[PDB]
Amino acid sequence: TTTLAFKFRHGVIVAADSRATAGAYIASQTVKKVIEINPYLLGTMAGGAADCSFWERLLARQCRIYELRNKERISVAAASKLLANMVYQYKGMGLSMGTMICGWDKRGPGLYYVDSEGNRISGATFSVGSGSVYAYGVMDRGYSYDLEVEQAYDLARRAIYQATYRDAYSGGAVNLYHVREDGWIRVSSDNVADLHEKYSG
Amino acid sequence: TQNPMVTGTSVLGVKFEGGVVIAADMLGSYGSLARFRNISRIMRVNNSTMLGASGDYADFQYLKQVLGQMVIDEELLGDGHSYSPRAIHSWLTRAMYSRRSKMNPLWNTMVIGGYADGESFLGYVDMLGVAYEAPSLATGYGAYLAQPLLREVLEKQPVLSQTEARDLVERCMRVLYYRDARSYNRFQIATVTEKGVEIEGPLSTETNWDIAHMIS
Amino acid sequence: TTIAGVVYKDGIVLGADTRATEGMVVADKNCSKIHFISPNIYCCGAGTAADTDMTTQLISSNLELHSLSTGRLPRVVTANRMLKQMLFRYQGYIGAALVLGGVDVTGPHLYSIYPHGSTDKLPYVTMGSGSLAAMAVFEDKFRPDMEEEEAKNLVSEAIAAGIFNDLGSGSNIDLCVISKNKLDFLRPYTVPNKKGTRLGRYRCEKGTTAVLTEKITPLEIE
Amino acid sequence: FSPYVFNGGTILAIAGEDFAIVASDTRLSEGFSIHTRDSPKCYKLTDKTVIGCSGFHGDCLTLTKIIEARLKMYKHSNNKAMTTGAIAAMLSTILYSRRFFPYYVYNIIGGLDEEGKGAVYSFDPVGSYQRDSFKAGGSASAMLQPLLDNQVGFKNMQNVEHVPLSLDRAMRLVKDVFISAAERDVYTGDALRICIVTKEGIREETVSLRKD
Amino acid sequence: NQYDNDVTVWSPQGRIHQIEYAMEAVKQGSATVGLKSKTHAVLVALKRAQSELAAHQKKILHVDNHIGISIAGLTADARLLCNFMRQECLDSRFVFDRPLPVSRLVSLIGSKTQIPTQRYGRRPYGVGLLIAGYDDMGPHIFQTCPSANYFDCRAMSIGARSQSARTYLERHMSEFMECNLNELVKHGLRALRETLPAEQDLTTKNVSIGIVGKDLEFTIYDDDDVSPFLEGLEERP
Amino acid sequence: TGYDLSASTFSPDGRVFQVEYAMKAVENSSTAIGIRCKDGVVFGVEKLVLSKLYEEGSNKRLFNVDRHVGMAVAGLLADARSLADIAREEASNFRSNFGYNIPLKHLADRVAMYVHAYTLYSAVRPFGCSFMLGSYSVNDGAQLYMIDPSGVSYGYWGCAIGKARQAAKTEIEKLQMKEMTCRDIVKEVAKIIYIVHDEVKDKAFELELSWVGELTNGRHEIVPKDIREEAEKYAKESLKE
Amino acid sequence: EYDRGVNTFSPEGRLFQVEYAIEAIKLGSTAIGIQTSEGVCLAVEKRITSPLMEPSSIEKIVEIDAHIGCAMSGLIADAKTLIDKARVETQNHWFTYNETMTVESVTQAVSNLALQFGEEDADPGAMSRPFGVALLFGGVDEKGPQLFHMDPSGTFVQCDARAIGSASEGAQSSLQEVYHKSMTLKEAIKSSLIILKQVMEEKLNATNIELATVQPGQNFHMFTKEELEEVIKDI
Amino acid sequence: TTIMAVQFDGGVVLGADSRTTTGSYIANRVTDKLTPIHDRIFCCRSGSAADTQAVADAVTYQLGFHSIELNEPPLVHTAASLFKEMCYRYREDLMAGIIIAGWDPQEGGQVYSVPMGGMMVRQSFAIGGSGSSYIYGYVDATYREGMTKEECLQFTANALALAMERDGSSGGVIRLAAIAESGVERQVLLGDQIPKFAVATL
Amino acid sequence: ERGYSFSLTTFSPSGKLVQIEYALAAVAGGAPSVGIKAANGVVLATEKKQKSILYDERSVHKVEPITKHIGLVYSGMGPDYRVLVHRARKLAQQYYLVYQEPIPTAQLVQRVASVMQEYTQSGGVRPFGVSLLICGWNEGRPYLFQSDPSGAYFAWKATAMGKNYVNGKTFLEKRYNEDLELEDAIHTAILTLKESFEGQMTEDNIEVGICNEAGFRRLTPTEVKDYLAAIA
Ligand SMILES: O=C(NC1CCCC1)[C@@H]1CCCCOc2cccc(c2)C[C@H](N2CCCC2=O)C(=O)N[C@@H](CCN2CCOCC2)C(=O)N1
Repeated sequence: TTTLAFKFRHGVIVAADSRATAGAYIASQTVKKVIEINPYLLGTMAGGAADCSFWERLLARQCRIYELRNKERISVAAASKLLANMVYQYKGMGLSMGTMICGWDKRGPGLYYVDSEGNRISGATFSVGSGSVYAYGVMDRGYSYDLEVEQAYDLARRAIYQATYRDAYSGGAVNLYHVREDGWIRVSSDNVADLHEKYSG
Repeated sequence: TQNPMVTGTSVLGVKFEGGVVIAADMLGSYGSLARFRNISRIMRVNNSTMLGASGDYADFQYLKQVLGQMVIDEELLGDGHSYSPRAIHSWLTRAMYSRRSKMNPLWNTMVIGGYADGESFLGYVDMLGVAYEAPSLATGYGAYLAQPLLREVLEKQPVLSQTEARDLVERCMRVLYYRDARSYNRFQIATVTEKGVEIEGPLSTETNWDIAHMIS
Repeated sequence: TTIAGVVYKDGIVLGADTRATEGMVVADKNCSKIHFISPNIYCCGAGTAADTDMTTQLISSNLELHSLSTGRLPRVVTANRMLKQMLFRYQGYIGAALVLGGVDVTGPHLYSIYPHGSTDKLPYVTMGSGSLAAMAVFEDKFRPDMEEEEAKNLVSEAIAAGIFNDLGSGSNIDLCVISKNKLDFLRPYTVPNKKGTRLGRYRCEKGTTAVLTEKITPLEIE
Repeated sequence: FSPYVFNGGTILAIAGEDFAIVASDTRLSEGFSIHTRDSPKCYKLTDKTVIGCSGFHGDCLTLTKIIEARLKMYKHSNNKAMTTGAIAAMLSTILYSRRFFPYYVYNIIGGLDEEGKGAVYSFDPVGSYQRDSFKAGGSASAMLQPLLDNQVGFKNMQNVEHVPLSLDRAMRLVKDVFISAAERDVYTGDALRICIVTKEGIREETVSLRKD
Repeated sequence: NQYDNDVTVWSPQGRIHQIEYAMEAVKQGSATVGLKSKTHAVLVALKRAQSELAAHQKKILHVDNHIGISIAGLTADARLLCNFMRQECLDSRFVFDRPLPVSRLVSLIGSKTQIPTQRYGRRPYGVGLLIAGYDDMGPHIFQTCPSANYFDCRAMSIGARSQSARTYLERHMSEFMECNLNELVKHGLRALRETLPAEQDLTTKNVSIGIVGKDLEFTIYDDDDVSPFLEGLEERP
Repeated sequence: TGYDLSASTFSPDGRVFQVEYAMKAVENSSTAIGIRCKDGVVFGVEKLVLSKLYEEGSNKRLFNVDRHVGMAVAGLLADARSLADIAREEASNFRSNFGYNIPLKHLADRVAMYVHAYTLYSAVRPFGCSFMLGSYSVNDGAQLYMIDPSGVSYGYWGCAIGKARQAAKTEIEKLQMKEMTCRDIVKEVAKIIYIVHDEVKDKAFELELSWVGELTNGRHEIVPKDIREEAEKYAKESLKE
Repeated sequence: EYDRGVNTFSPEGRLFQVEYAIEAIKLGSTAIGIQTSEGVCLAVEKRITSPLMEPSSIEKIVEIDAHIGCAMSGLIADAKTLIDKARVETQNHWFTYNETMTVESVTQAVSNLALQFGEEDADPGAMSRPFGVALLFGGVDEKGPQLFHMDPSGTFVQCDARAIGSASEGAQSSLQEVYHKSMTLKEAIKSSLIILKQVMEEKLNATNIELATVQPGQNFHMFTKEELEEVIKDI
Repeated sequence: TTIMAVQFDGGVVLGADSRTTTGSYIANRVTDKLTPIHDRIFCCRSGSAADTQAVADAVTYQLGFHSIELNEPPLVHTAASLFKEMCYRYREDLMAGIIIAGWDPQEGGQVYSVPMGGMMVRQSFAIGGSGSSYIYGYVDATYREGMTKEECLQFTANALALAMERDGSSGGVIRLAAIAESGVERQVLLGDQIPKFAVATL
Repeated sequence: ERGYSFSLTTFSPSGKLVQIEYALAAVAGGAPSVGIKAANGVVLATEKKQKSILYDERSVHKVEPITKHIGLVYSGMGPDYRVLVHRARKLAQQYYLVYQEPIPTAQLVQRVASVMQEYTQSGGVRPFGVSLLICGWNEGRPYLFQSDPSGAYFAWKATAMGKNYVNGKTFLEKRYNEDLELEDAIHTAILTLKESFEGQMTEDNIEVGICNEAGFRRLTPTEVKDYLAAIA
């Protein structure tokens, strides 16, 4: 798995690969690793597929309840804190989750990394999963806060592509989302075979 | 039960036209020691259902107690409903699975024979809650030594007569005596027919040792 | 540790050494191992010292309540039953090995009680790391219905065997003589060992120790 | 004491435009012995939904009973039968409820969605699940899946007209892949139970496989 | 008075007034009839509408494939009891893989509803039940009461003005065993109609039916699904 | 006058009026009789049929509480069924703990103490039922016990509970049951039930018969249908003449 | 008074506390729900008690879920627990089954709490008395638009048009006089506002009433002051 | 430890050695392993001393209360059932092999084995403890039906003597108890009263 | 059943806990008891009249030891007193188990009074219908305390309880003297009992206990006989 996210002038970019494995066997190439919590709030999944899916679904339920009770969408920070407190109860029991919570709230774009080990940190760029080091290299060399939207799309696509090239446990298709002030949009889904064709002549 | 203490060896079962037959030797072994040589490992559950058990004998006695009390409780109501062999098999499957899930299993493999509504029932339940039905069954070493003979015969002859099934189980018990070091040449044969459940007591197989002279 | 007890013609004699160690270093030279249970019942303790102390204190207090309510002298069998049922409840995790001895309306009684809650009723018993040597003395010399002085000498010889042959036992010999008409708590009964005389003088004269700071706080007296 | 044992079993599901096939082998094994040759791994849940379960047979039995009970309770409380997607979501929650003492079961649900199109949901033991056009699970899944990728998904094939999968071709493919699996996976064999879900209902078919 | 407020107070006459008041709760409800033949068990419930714009309250509920019930009295207590019955049937199918026999379910209901009639601060369940079931002994109609007593009936009617229905059923019960399903339902409908006032009449809106049988899982007919059964019904006297 | 509202309150005369009121509930019920003979115990019940709508055998007042123990009840039927469940649990638990059939006297004592526990508190009310327990065993003979709402348990040779207990007792006292068999006693029980039945007030009734004895090999069971038909014929013939 | 327990039946077979709680309903502000083919319309008189009060703080219509709204009448503070239970119910249903709960199921789950009160054999957290509020659940599920009425007794029923609260008698009579099954959502909104204007005491204006709708297309929608003004102008 | 019980017409004969060891140290050489549970019901204990003492005391209490309640002498089978329930319920925590032998008026003299694990079986004769392994053959060869009480006492004494000669964990004196309708007669064989079998020489 | 959770002792409009006053009425109707604190000990005496000669007067004692150094007596209801004696012995043993020292008399009195107070506020119980005189010896000093049904306790030099206790207190005021020794205190206590005694006093009609350095002990009938012969 390789997921990445970064804030820039025009919002938040979120990209992921689509491969899921069981041991060395490739269980799937079409897994959706970007959870749509609400129209302004996205979660990403890395690690145990069942753990991430279940706990981010629980997060979506709690966020909806919060909105119903308080007549306002939950903030990104509050949502990530909810998730972190939920998973802290099971520390050391074997939960495997590395999640990015990405949204746009009253404070602007928000990007938090939350994992089952207990970390919860805000940041401008993150990458999670077995292929995250490879993606970090490319994203760091290409990242500026003032990227144009299409430049940002290209950066995310290329970072995920390189990660799938080097990491045995990443592959399938790059799924790309853009969180803006008026909610996120699914940008695209490009198979890495097509990208390999595009990035090599 | 984490550690079985006194245990019973294979239990055999065979369906036949109009009933079911089950066989079990009368031995409780304490490790290698043939400690208790006159114990019954077959129980009549009710007029249509019988049960034979291998594995820990104290667990079998407990299960026999609980099943006997259940059958008594049902008979008290006198409402014209009685547990079928299938219902008892399902109940035992649930009991075994529940105990396994608590990591406190009942260390038994059970063969449930029965005859209700003009149909034979032969069910298997092991200590993990694995259960199924089959024309013939054998627990423990029987699974390796008896089941092939039963299944050869039934594959070539799906429906047996009571006499044929009885001869078959006798042959299987003789093989188990020859080759299972925890076996004993004293066994019971329980038969369930429309007439009910009949447990025939201490039987022995005739053995042959001519190959002992075939030593060079 | 060596503790022992015997039944003699008219009562019980209990005995103990007075050494307590931590590892292979003597912590207490004058440990008292014979514990009051009731005026007619005593208990020597080996094993974990805190466990022995607490268990015997608890049973002594419970027996005191029982005697207050009944208005009768407690029975040794009651003490044994309470101790053994508690120890069994704790499945041997209370490391108390005990020699319980007393005289009640039914005569003298001696029990050995083991940490797991098993008990034995016997005319003589030994316990502790020095138990085997004391038991050798008993097997060699015990006779039924000894007189008080013979029993005292026998128990003393047994404890001495433990003292001189077991590294875990040492120092003094304490005895407790129980009869229907008396209780003699003899502490110490014998002192076989003594520190040698100090040949030299190592007296630190005043001013020998250098001092950085000093503070004298006067205390108001009545 | 181990609370688990592997009893074999290979299951397969294929979603069509207006059908879903769920197939399984009927062998029940343990260690190197065969408990029985007549233990199909498919269970009808509703007129539109079938489930295939393989793995630890004790867990398979218990889980299927729990699912049946949940379906009946849903029908009682909501006055309608559960859809295939609702069943998949519910099953995910049931499996995760044992996240720290898992059901050792691989599940594939094959049915019709509310639009009448074939839907296949694939599950892992702790409840991770996704919708697929086709999926294999159990002992021979690694043998079955690549051939389905090639023949249903047309992967790695050029100059091939991607054409919708007809029921007849799907049946032939199911039978052929199970025949190939029976040759190489010791656990797979003795018979092939196929359940075809259409709006007409659930039809059942059985095909012999080799017995060694 | 001092004897008519708690279930734990015996009156000097040997009665428990709170239980009788719960009986009244049942007697207020809308009529429902149950009857059976050698092969079928039928419940027919007259449903009330609180207002001309409101739907009629459902009176027949599912319990299991082989068991349905008709309720009369407090509907929340009815739902409590129905949920308990459903869980009992589910437990039976889970443990023994067989349908719970109807009589055993009724016995369990009896125990459950008797418990509160003896404990301080508790109240009786304020609902009467007609239970239609089919099992190995054939079809069954049972009647359960707030007193926790239950009865095994050839036919029964409970609810307001149910005495007229009981009169009809007593008159005609000789014919029920050898009735086909259609005639059985028609007899049930005539009995239920006897409870109606002159102005009111049975329609497809205020009638619900429930049928269970050997080859027929418990099915509830409402609205136009009732028209086939009402079509052959004659005109009341 | 305020003293009769809770079982935890003595009246100034030392009576517990709630128990007496429960006993009145028992007294307003149709009668049941048990008779102990040399060979076993026979129970008869005058089950009043309150409408022809009820299936024959509805609201049975004879129960099997154990293979060897039968129970006949009078009073609040729901309370009686609760006590029958208690008795069954007691017998099953006794078999589980001690490994043999519960003696009838011990079972009666246990159930009587359960009944008594409900006579001491404001939290609960006394049971509104009286009942008889009958058993027969080779080792113990035939045993017949009766328990009432106060929890008092006594062994009897002949017992009647219900609204016609005194007349039924007068009739039972005419039999020399100590030297009779169950076969004659069933006829006598049917006759007594028919005699004490009030034909005007009580309308119609079913006769419920059960027994436990040597002829049943110690198992309590309903009397066979032919035996009951003979017994009812005898009772009607005795009435008519 | 305390002469009786909360679970005491009257000689007429009714629980005293439930009947008293219904009497309490009859003191609430009037609410009206109308169910049509195009959706459900809920309306409720706000009953402003002082010009210093802020009308926007009077919440008589609340969103249970995107497709379910609830109007309430009676002791409004009691309604909060029921509303929260309904919201948690719909979200639990979505979490488990990945689908939207039907209006009838939500109403049933709420009604299951009505009689869950008592004193003895009750753990802490147990309710001591019934809820003194009546609810109109309006929503849109696969079965179209649905209007349900629940009262303190736990009885719930589907309704085409229902009035609850103090003036529910005249409101119900007028609703019967005006309702037909083919009426449009605009027609229903106008009729409900006319009935409210009739039964209210203060002059009906855009601040002293609440109006929401649920439609198959749009989610639960609360009318703004300008939409309310437009509807009121044509009355 | 070696424990034995044998049924004879009208009663039972129980026997035990008297050795209690901790490792290879003999903590008690005159142990009494035959415990009266009731007037005519005894148990022979083998295994952990603490466990068998606790279980026998609990059973003694339960059985005495039961007998008082029923007003009748307890059945040997009832005592065996109580022992079985305790030994099965706590089989993971107890190390106790019990032989329950006694007389009651209903079934005469009875012997029941309750070995480790908590099963229960009636037997014509039972042996147990570490030393019983060494006498199985002997008992199987020497036992015969219809033995009188005197013959059963001699048989038990011989069997225990052999076990004691071979088993390091057995020894001391032989405690015997005969139980019949008339009551319990206890005796101790020690020293030269213990049956002797010569050690083969050359 | 489970017990009632509401208090049966509540405040009246006048500010009185009337159940406590009624328990005190029960105390005032009890058999007379007397305590005298001497320079070197304490004497507790109490009338022990049996209803008939059939009563085995030496089977139940009114003067009870709590610990080697603490004894007590009561006026009021006997069974309540047995409850409090059992509680006091338990409390003393718990103190000894924690501190390995005999509980001081004041500490024992405070703990017992705490229990008695608890029975004036807890749900579904009445107060104890007894007043206690607790005598003790510690720190080389004698202690005499009284503890009431309300849970209030007082330290006394001499006091009387039970029937006719006001006259007894006046008599003790006249006779008492701080300097008198233990034997003179015993004589004075017996004389105080004589004032309110019906019929002739014997060693079997009254019970006496004494606490001093040696400890608390109930006097024997022979010792009481000697003291009575001296009193005449
Ligand atoms: O790719 C994956 N994560 C990416 C995809 C989504 C988010 C990122 C993981 C990668 C494996 C590491 C996770 O560690 C586990 C933690 C808990 C439980 C299990 C595994 C169970 C099981 N285990 C456990 C070890 C052996 C085995 O096989 C297993 O690996 N399950 C697959 C399920 C994924 N698919 C199947 C269902 O259908 C949809 C997709 C799975 O979790 N993969």
